[PDB]
Amino acid sequence: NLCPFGEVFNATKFPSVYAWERKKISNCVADYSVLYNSTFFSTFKCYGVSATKLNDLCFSNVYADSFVVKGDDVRQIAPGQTGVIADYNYKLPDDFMGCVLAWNTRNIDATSTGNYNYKYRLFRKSNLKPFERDISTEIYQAGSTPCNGVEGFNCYFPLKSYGFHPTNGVGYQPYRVVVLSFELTVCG
Amino acid sequence: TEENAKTFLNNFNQEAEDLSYQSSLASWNYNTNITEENVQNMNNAGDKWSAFLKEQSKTAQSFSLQEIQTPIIKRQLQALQQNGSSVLSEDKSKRLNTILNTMSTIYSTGKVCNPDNPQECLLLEPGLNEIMANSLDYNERLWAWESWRSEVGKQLRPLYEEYVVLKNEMARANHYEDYGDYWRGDYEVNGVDGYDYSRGQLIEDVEHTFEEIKPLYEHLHAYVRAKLMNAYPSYISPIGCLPAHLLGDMWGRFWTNLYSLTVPFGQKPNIDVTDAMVDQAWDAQRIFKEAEKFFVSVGLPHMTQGFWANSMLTEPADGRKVVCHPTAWDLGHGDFRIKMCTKVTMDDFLTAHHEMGHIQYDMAYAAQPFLLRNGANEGFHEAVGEIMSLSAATPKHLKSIGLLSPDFQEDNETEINFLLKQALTIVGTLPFTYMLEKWRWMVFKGEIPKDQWMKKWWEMKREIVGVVEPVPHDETYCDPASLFHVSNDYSFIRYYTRTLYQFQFQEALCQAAKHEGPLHKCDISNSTEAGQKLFNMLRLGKSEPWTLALENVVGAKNMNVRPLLNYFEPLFTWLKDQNKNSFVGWSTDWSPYA
Ligand SMILES: *[C@@H]1O[C@H](CO)[C@@H](O[C@@H]2O[C@H](CO)[C@@H](O[C@@H]3O[C@H](CO)[C@@H](O)[C@H](O)[C@@H]3O)[C@H](O)[C@H]2NC(C)=O)[C@H](O)[C@H]1NC(C)=O
Ligand SMILES: *[C@@H]1O[C@H](CO)[C@@H](O)[C@H](O)[C@H]1NC(C)=O
Ligand SMILES: [Cl-]
Ligand code: NA
Ligand SMILES: [Zn+2]
Repeated sequence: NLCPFGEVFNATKFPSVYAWERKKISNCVADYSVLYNSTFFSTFKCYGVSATKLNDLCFSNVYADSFVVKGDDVRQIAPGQTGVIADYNYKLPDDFMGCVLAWNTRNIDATSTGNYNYKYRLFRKSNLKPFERDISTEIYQAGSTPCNGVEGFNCYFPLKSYGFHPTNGVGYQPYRVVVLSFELTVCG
Repeated sequence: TEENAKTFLNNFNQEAEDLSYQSSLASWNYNTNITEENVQNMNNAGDKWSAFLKEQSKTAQSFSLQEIQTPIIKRQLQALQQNGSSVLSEDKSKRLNTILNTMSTIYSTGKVCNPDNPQECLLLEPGLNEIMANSLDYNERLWAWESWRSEVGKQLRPLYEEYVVLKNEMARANHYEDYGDYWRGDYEVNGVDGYDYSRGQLIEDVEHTFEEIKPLYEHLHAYVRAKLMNAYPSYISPIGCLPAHLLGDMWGRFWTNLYSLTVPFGQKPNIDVTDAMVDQAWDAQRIFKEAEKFFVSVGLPHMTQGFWANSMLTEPADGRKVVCHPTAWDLGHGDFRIKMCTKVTMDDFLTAHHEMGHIQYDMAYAAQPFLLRNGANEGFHEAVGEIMSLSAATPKHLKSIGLLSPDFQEDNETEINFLLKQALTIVGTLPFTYMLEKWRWMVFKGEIPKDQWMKKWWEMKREIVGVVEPVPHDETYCDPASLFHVSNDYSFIRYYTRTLYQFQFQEALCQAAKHEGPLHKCDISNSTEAGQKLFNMLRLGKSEPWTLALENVVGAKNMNVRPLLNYFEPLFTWLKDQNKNSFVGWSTDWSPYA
């Protein structure tokens, strides 16, 4: 059977980067022809494997990570980055083997009144381990005073909204990202 | 408490960028519409941005500036730590905002009527400004000059009196001498060894550089005066000051309109490509397409697609009221626009390079944090736009674009004609700018009492600018407030510093552009070295001190007047030869009514 790549790429709703979702790909044959012969993608950057030799290859299982970041934040979805998204939202291992795919979604993910649905984590104690996921909305304590539930001075909410307006620049427009991880069932 | 401040500054950058964008986009809909519904959205979104800035102002003042070690984080806290207009009471702030809005209104809504024809009533723009720029009748110009200062000037007199005392009450509460010291604080750098600059140092540097401008201006004043006597015989003394209503505009700020009366060699063809582009079928999009090509030739990036779609590059060609003042908008979020009712003229072609120069500055420092996305000082932004119009106005560039004929001979007289037109605009405004800001500095400092505001105003006009009033004014008039920048609460010393900056930039870029001829014939086109040399300062924004940003391009830690004199050096020697049988200088005692 064909692997359901349309359920992640052509998905209607895409998650925020802080709460990115993962989908495991088990016994099914892959079809990377769908991914390459399209001008729909903005990046399509592979690490550890090539964008062509993957057709005649087999893996134990494939993991697909999906989320949404701004244009300037796409650069952080790569091994060895230290931005806000890479450190507090989604980190890739140094020995990552896969491909990162992203495309512009200004017409569907940016509304005139401002789409504040897509969020990201701005404050967190220490950085995330590779493939770690944090959905805690606990008040970040930046000082020595206990926050005691309420925000205020030195106590900020960890999640902030992107705020995608359709008149923004390309560096501030919404981009849907799909990270395909390869682990060593799935063949071409 | 340094890491406690870094997280605080990040909660601001990711929250202010959204509120400023909503306020900027709201104010765009007003200058692009002009309705009552859109004027409220500008004020509604404006108070929310102000109220957010006030919360972050006081909550940033709890962070002791001395406790910060990393200096990039240091300058960001001082930017937020501003009480602003809120240090006044709720009644003082409403009255201060009431007079500031009332003054801007009477300036834009004030209209004078002709006593000879009472049905003919004209406001400043385009009514009175067209008279002061084209009319050759002494009484008609005297009427427009005096009616503007006797009608709308006297109404601003009681409002400007309270404006001085209320604005001083704000600055003195924020550890400043007066409101003039508050404006001079834009050039203050304090913390970096070898690049510091005090607020009092500005007064010393502006006056030191102005002494070297006196010789060039005195010869220009003597040359213009000789030509003006032929235009207004039996009205000007060959040894006295120039009447204020004969200078080319309402205030004498620019002598550009005197070119038809002061042209050195009128027989030579004028370089006005206005009719050329009209015949070549040029629209506003063609003007900006060529301006875009100019910045690409030096290595800078192109214009965003949102610029070519959301900007207002032409007249409101449908049903909407619009202010046509050319402005360059940096709304943030990568949204860069230009509002300009462009017409198929040469003056709009050069202005398109100026306004797009502002955008290239905004695009460069976009990677900097929010509080650092601005010019080095108040004069850096206008200087960047002016160096583009300097290169775009050279005959070498106009011929390469296609606006001048390829067989246009550039004689030594065509260059003196060009430099003279430049001097009427560039060097002609320097004594006016300095004298104006010097008068407000003294008023704010408390050196000019109220009972001699206008008396001391014209004593400086005669001595510094060399301009005498045509009719006597008591303290009931308020001629300085009759200018936009004075009655609309804007500092004016920025135009003096930007003038010296643009020629330091031009000389520095033309050296990187490997130019060899005169400085006024330089075009920094194709020069990736000059573009990289300029981009190295545009990317800095307000992170590095302006003394350091200026040094990254010109190699100097302070403003210098030598590049300004080198630009007009061929013209300065020509004026001395023309004034060999004329009187260079002016007597501060002659008046057209003694
Ligand atoms: C550096 O920037 C300048 C503009 O500031 C460029 O000069 C102009 O470049 C264009 C494009 O190559 C030339 O256009 C072509 O001109 C010929 C002759 O008129 C015409 O047959 C073509 O159809 C096209 O219009 C343009 O003439 C030229 N301006 C001149 C020579 O006055 C320059 O190319 C830039 N780059 C380089 C590598 O120099
Ligand atoms: C101007 O504003 C009115 C509401 O005040 C709106 O109906 C109209 O569409 C606006 N026009 C343009 C061109 O934005
Ligand atoms: Cl005046
Ligand atoms: Na005239
Ligand atoms: Zn400008």
